[PDB]
Amino acid sequence: YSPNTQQGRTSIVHLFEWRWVDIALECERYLAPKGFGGVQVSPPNENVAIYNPFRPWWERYQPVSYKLCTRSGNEDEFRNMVTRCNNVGVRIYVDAVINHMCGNAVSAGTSSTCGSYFNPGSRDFPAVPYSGWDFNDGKCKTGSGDIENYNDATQVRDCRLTGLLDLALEKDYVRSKIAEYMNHLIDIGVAGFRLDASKHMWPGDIKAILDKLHNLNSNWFPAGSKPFIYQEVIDLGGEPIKSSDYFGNGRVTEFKYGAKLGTVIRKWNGEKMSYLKNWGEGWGFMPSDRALVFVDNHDNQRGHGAGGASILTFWDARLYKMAVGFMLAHPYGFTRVMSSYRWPRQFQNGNDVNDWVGPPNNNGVIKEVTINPDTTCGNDWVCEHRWRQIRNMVIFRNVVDGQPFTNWYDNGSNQVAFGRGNRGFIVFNNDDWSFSLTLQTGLPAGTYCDVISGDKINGNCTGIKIYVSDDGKAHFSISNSAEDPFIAIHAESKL
Ligand SMILES: OC[C@H]1O[C@H](O[C@H]2[C@H](O)[C@@H](O)[C@@H](O[C@H]3[C@H](O)[C@@H](O)[C@@H](O[C@H]4[C@H](O)[C@@H](O)[C@H](O)O[C@@H]4CO)O[C@@H]3CO)O[C@@H]2CO)[C@H](O)[C@@H](O)[C@@H]1O
Ligand SMILES: OC[C@H]1O[C@H](O[C@H]2[C@H](O)[C@@H](O)[C@H](O[C@H]3[C@H](O)[C@@H](O)[C@H](O)O[C@@H]3CO)O[C@@H]2CO)[C@H](O)[C@@H](O)[C@@H]1O
Ligand SMILES: OC[C@H]1O[C@H](O)[C@H](O)[C@@H](O)[C@@H]1O
Ligand SMILES: *C(=O)[C@@H]1CCC(=O)N1
Ligand SMILES: [Ca+2]
Ligand SMILES: [Cl-]
Repeated sequence: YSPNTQQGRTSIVHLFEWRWVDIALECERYLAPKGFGGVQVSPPNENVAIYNPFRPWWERYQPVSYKLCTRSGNEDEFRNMVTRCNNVGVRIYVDAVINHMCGNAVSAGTSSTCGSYFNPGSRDFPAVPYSGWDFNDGKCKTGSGDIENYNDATQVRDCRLTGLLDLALEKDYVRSKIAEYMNHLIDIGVAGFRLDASKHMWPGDIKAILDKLHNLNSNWFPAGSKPFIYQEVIDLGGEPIKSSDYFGNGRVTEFKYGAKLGTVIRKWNGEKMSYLKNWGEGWGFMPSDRALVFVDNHDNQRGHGAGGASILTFWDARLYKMAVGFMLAHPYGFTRVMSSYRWPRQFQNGNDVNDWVGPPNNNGVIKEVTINPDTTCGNDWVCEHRWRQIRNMVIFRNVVDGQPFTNWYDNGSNQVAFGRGNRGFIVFNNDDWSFSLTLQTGLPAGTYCDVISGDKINGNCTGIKIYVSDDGKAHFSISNSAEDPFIAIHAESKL
């Protein structure tokens, strides 16, 4: 349940589709000094090379083998990345796709990221190796062999998720091959795993697989360290399978979080920020110590999975920064920040027909992440983690770590504020009029740099300044027209 991040680091960033060499560099030049706790990488195992559409992002969720050979790099580069990141105190979490192999209708051949041969029709994946009796063909009871009804917990676990060849996780052999892959990653130095499609696996089979895992690499982690486990389970209520069914194995993705936040911030369905004062379990969310929270993830930012129209993304930058800001400032759950790439989003009727488009590339070769002089990224990498408003809130969360949610204020609409003990205070204005009031910050007297509009550098603030009096009060003024209608100050942004 523990992140195993370096003491004082409270967030991980999803460097979606980034190359191992770019992540290695990013850890050293940026994540370490900016206090990021770790990085969730895209599946590092060999996958199907899909040509139609052309190299979609989702081809990485169709395993061919467990060789660490993908468009992100080979094993040497993978090991290089993990070592360089651990050496500067930044952890690596692997997106483990262990519920299945490839689409059952994909053509046989060597169209894979490492050239391994595979035959879906004959359930043949010699590079692992897996054969027909390593899949749930005989176990699934649906007419199509695919998952057709989510109200039936059994088919959800024994049948094919959109046709993906379902592994027989009950078999000790399959469990062992998977554990072999995971231990390979653990011994290399990875601190944990995002268990992909966990809802589709029996909690008892997952447990069995974890039983075979090693302790974390003792060169970097203390003896007896168990790998961090967060299972992807989309549970918005209404279905028989509940997130709580996986608490025994580790943490669980809380998809209700971003869905709710998104509609509050958009002020949809009669909601407003003032309702957020009992945010967390007060809203029906799982226990804070089991929740892996986020505003958006790689699936719902592009209409996949379960997001809905309220999900906020870099596309809605202004409201997105506010949402991520609120999350990072609130004590509930363990926070994951999304880092995406841009694609030609083109809505037709209700759907983005370019939701398949993979990462920036030149004929299949992923483009490197260029860093512009102003520290933003080029080559279409959005790099939300480098946006000042988000990067500074990541540090904000580190600074107030452990402090209690306190000093809440609200105007009964969309102008709220709250503090974290005596270490941080944040103010939001999401009403269509000006927010100007003197508030109790619970902070020691002094001059603080607003970390949203600017930074603190060698004695001065580059943005807005807030003055806290001897009684902890400070005046705040946020126009409903402000570029970023929220302000944040903390112990370490103080002059
Ligand atoms: O030897 C040539 C073949 O090599 C590869 O075969 C591998 C299988 O694909 C893979 O599943 C695994 O096989 C083990 C079974 O998964 C495991 O359940 C058990 O099998 C039992 C079986 O359940 C039982 O009914 C049977 O009668 O006895 C088995 C034990 O002998 O152990 C299996 C063997 O370890 O490993 C296989 C060998 O690597 C290729 O996939 C295949 O195409 C080749 O023909
Ligand atoms: O609780 C008693 C009843 O349990 C049994 O129902 C079982 C199914 O038989 C069993 O297959 C299923 O659990 C397994 C998956 O089927 C399996 O392949 C995999 O290894 O993990 C699952 C659990 O880890 O679960 C149901 C419910 O327990 C049994 O069939 C009934 O007769 C018993 O009365
Ligand atoms: O590229 C970085 C920039 O991206 C978006 O425009 C954000 O809204 C802005 O705050 C950020 O500085
Ligand atoms: C938590 O993420 C890990 C897996 C469960 C445990 O004890 N540690
Ligand atoms: Ca399954
Ligand atoms: Cl996820």
